[PDB]
Amino acid sequence: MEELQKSIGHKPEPTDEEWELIKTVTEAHVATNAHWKQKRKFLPEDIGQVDLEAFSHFTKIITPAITRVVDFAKKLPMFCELPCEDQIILLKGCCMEIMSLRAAVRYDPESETLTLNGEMAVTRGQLKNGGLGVVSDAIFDLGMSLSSFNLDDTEVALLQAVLLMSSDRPGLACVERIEKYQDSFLLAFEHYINYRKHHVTHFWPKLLMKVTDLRMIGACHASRFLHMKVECPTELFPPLFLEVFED
Ligand SMILES: CC(C)c1cc(Oc2c(Cl)cc(-n3nc(N)c(=O)[nH]c3=O)cc2Cl)n[nH]c1=O
Repeated sequence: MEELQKSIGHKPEPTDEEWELIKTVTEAHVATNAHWKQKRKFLPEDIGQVDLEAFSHFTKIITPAITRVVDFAKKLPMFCELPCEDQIILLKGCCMEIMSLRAAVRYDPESETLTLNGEMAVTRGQLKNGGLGVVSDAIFDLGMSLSSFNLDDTEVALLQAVLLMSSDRPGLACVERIEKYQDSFLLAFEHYINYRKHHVTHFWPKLLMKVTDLRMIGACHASRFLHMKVECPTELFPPLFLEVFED
C-alpha cells in the first residue's frame, strides 16, 4: 500500500475514506474559525509599548479562544470516542498550540500584525508586553514562515488535528489508540498535500518541522503562564484560562 507507492515515486492523493475525514476536520475548523482581513480592529499604540492594560484586552478574548479549540475537538468524532480523562489532558496540551497556529496564519506583512480571533489585530510588541513575552516573537516568526507555504483551511485543519491527537502527553490511558488517530490524520494530510501540489521543494518534511515549532510555542507558553501568574493579579484571569493551563 503506502511504502511501495513511495518506492515507485507515485505521490498518492486521498482515498474516499480519507476525503470523508478531510471534509469533517475542515468543516470543524471552518465553524470554529470566523472574512478575517477587513473584520479586524487594531488595538491602539498606547496599549503595549507585563502591561496590565494590554493584558486586560487579551484576557477578554482568551475565554472565546479556549472554547473555539474545545468546540473544534468536540466536532471531531475520534476525539469523542476517547475518555474524559484523556480528552481533558489532550485539550490542556494542544490548546495554545492550536491558538498560536491560527494567529500565525492571520499575519499581514504590510502592517506587521497577527490578527487574534479574527477581530483583535496586534503588533509584535503588544502581544509580547501584554503577556506572552518571547512567545510573541515565535508566533510572529512562525506567521512569517507560514505565509510562504500558503496553507488552505484544510491544511490548517488537518495540522490542528495532528496537534490534538498527541499520544506523548502525560497521564494518557489510551496511548496506542491516539497514535492510530494521529497516523490516519498524518497519512490523509500527506495525501491532501499531494492533491494540492505545492511548489516548495521538500514541502511535507518542512511542514512537519512547523509541528515541532508549534509544540515549542506551547511549552514556552507554559513557562510564560507561571510568570503571568506572578506578574499579574489573579482577578484579571478568567476561570477557564486558569483551569486549562494550571498543573
Ligand atoms: C497574554 C495571554 C492572555 C495570552 C494571549 C494569547 O494570545 C492569543 C489569543 Cl488570546 C488567542 C489566540 N487565538 N485563539 C483561538 N482559539 C483562535 O481561533 N484564534 C486566535 O487567534 C491566539 C493567541 Cl496567540 N494566547 N495565550 C495567552 O495566554
